[PDB]
Amino acid sequence: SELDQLRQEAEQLKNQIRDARKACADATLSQITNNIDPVGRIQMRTRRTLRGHLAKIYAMHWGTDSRLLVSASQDGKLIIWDSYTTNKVHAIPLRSSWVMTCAYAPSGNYVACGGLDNICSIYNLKTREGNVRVSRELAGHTGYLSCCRFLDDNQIVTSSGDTTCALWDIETGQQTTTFTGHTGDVMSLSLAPDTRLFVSGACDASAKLWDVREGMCRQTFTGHESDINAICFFPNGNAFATGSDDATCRLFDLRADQELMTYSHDNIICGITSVSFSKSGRLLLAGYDDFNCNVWDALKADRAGVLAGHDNRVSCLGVTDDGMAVATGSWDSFLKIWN
Amino acid sequence: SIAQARKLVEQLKMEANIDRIKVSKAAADLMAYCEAHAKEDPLLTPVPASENPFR
Amino acid sequence: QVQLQESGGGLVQPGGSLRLSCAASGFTFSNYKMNWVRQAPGKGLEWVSDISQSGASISYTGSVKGRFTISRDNAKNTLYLQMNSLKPEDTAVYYCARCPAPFTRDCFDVTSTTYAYRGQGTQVTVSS
Amino acid sequence: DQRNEEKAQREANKKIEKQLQKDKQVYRATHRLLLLGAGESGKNTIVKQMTSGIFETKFQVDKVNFHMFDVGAQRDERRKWIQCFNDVTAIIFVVASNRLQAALKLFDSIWNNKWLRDTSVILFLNKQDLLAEKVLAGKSKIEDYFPEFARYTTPEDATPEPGEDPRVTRAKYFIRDEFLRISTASGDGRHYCYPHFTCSVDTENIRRVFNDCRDIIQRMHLRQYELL
Amino acid sequence: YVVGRKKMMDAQYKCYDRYCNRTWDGWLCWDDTPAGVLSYQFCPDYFPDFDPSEKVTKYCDEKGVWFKHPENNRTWSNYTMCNAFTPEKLKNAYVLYYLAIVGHSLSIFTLVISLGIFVFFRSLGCQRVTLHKNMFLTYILNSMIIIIHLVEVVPNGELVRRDPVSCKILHFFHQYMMACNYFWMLCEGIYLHTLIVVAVFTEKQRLRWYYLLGWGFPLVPTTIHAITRAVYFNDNCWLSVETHLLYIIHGPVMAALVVNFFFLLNIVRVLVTKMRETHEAESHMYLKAVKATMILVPLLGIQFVVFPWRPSNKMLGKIYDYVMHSLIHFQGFFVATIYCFCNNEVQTTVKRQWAQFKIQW
Amino acid sequence: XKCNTATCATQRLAEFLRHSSNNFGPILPPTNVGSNTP
Repeated sequence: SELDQLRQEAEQLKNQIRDARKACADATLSQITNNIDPVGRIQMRTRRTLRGHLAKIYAMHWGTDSRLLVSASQDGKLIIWDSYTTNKVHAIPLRSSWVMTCAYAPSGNYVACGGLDNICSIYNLKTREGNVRVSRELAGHTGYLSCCRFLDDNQIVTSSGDTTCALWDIETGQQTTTFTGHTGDVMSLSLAPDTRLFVSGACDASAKLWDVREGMCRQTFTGHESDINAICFFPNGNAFATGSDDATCRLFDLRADQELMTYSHDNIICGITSVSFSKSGRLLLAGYDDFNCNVWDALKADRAGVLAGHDNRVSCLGVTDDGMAVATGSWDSFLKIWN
Repeated sequence: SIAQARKLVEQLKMEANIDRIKVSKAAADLMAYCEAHAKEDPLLTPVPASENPFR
Repeated sequence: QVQLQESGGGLVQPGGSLRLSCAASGFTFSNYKMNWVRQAPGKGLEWVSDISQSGASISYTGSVKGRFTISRDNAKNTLYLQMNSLKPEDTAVYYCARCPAPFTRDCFDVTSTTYAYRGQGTQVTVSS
Repeated sequence: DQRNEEKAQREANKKIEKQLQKDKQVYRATHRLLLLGAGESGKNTIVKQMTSGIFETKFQVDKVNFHMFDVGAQRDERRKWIQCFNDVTAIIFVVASNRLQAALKLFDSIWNNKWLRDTSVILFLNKQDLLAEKVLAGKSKIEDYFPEFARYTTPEDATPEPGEDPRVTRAKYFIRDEFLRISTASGDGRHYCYPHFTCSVDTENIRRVFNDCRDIIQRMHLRQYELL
Repeated sequence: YVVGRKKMMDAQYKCYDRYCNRTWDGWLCWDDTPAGVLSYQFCPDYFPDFDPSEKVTKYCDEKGVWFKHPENNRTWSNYTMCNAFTPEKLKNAYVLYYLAIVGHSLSIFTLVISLGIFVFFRSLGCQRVTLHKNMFLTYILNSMIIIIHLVEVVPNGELVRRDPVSCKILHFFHQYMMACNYFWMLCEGIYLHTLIVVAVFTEKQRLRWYYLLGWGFPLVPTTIHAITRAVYFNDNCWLSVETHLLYIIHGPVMAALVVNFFFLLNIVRVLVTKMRETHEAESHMYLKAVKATMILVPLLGIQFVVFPWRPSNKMLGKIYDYVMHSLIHFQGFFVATIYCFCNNEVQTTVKRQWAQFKIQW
Repeated sequence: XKCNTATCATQRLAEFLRHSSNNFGPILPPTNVGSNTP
């Protein structure tokens, strides 16, 4: 069996990698943050309740100016809100009514969407004529789209259900580099602050850090018991947090290349749907299937508060660029802004 | 599925020769960043009224 | 990183009793449903049996109810499949599968062609 | 400048509200259906009679709008994209008549899924012609795969369709109770299953899904008032 | 007293204007009567004690002359019936009035709590919740008006002596609210029948005709009745119930309640057929059908149709009176409890709000 | 005519109370129905 001998030597390197990771873990983060004073109880009330969507909200993305946001639901409707005054700006009908993602360009000119059509539809908001229409339909993915994020007006990174991620070119419509290596559906991704790198969490209970330019996976992070539903980079850009179905939120380190902390409770048994950090990274906000959002101290693993205002499970959570507010959209077609 | 087992060998070798820093400084950097931006963070320290636009 | 390497199997005479022990690591075993799946030569994946988290609810495929018995031990996180009264028809490679989510009754994609939480099967041969 | 900017914003919001309300009437009028099969189970015939990962099909029956969505080219793993179909009226399950055993496992995993607890499953036992000729020819057998069939007896309430073999009548109903065994074992009443012995050539499958959809709505309305 | 004097003087004048020869006792006068029979007519209302509903008896002897009491050898009629049954009826009526006040007060309390729950919570809102809110508001208004009437207008002799326009308009509003309640019951029954029986599919309802029938339509019987009451049978504060013109308002109400009864029967038949389509236990099926009918009776006002009239037996008549005044006056409380307190989703949302509040504090 | 209907139950009771009770005062001796009166 010439195939078997390859596995025997391959697992030795995996064993060697395991030994290296444990050697670098001289001391855990719990002892290094034992003397830090706790943040204490925090009160956060829903300042605004954005309503108007018909079907369940599946994703949302804050604007780069901390004012507008785009929310996509399962009725084929894209709504752009104004969080300050709660007035809709646009209502874009969708070709396919089974989208699971949306995005806001850093220039505020484009909005993308994708879902159970393997096609990432991109709309332009600053058209010369006046009405919002699809500018370019990016096709080439095999599985359903799960999360698409913008780099600039000419580049976009999309993660599909065919265990691959892509880096598209807007004008040409052809993907430049295709990222391979995942064994299961890719559910979420988050760009680094410098945009050089990005990680993606798939259904293999593993997160893989990719390189945007050369299209090669540098490091692989594992340790989760079940699949990963959402992921988010640390504000510093040298860490990220993953939300999984097995009801654990984990914090990883790029430089350490291993686990740092786990956020879990015996009471909590449902999976995590969305994870995001705060402005300073001290506060971690995680969504759950029990209709509640739990606020986790990212340095002490102790819950600081609970954001419970939704009648159904949350499927999207996002914190503004300046950290002034957090918007959590749930399956009850309601978006709430907490402050 | 046959080639995925053959191509995993060179994928795993490349991820094994990288350099890793000690966790002690890795966690210290995380603590330092959190304290440096603690004042700016409005969610951490509640901003007073007449400042946030959601009042 | 979950990985399930199971022992047992190999060439055996018809009717020769064998046991298939599944070793589990990387995840807690007390709250995950377990399954057994075979791959007939020249055919797709087939489902054999499953056991609940508590080990009470046991279900089998049509052709193995009177031949196979299964057990699960949580103390040593090992899953066992017992073979009795084998025939040349059922020869295949047996994979020890795992249920994608905990604290749930449904189980999806166990017999799927590409499954992340599935071990490397051991080929068993029953012939004379 | 606060007064000038707000004036245009209100008109846009009011105009969008009018357009959104109009589309809300249409969305609530149509009934969404999910056509799902066991893989090469003959479901292609149902969609035809009436690039892209989901095919959209709309047909008009008795002044009622229906919307059947068939998922094509998506990966076999349905554990992630099946949570979207938790607001559809029903799932039109098509089961080929091994392939039979794998059909039951997917149906069991759909019935017990937390999201698709409420959603009802319309079940079609298509490809009955091959099943009818399988027993008559004797080349292929099912009691070897399903040992309960030898001891199984024809149900008393079964209606004999004239011109059919009484032996194959037992085989057809045996699959129905095998699918109904899981449906009634873990059925809390929030959802139901409607087995149907359909063919690959009859055009009456449209009428069957029309009556079954009305049955679901009648039960849903009754339990909204706590009558049932 | 003087009013009673005028009534019998009026009656004597009418008799004066109008085998035993007919004899006017002094209070009533009979018609031609043959020998050997007992005559009956309604008891007059000259005195406050006299009960109009009772029957006065008069016997003509077989010899062709009226009876003379042996002790005084003078004509006397058996008027004992009116005063025989009066004190017991008064005690029963006092008990019934107290029960009505208590039941109405509890009904307003429970219904205002139910309205607060249905209004403050926006998640439960749907098409049937609007109809429930209209039901509860109408019930509260009718109960408050009835309590005010029974507490203030009925006891005060002067207001019915002063003949004020305000009392007349208050009683007109009372009748209007009663008609609105008994027609909103029919509206709810029609909504149930449309949702379940005839139009199953989720087609959006038009709640304009529903509001019209609930509120605007009950005005027509009230005005039509008031016009003919003023022209024909003008009375003191229109409080009199002796007239047959109250059927102008009580006819359409009865027709609506009969239609509601038919709708309930059809919905029960549909539910029974549906539960028969699935192989279910007979005892559980019968229990479910009985429970469905029991919880649908208060909503559709079926108790009015099922018990249309009263019997003549004293004990069974007391049973009927007590049952009717325990069902009618507590119907609002029963409806509010069944459709807001026993409701499933309302309980779940209340517990969720309580848990969220406890987590917050 | 009377009402003699379930929907008219409350009005009949209130009218009977109004006509019988002497402004909810103390009970008065019953009107004589003996041989003395007609």
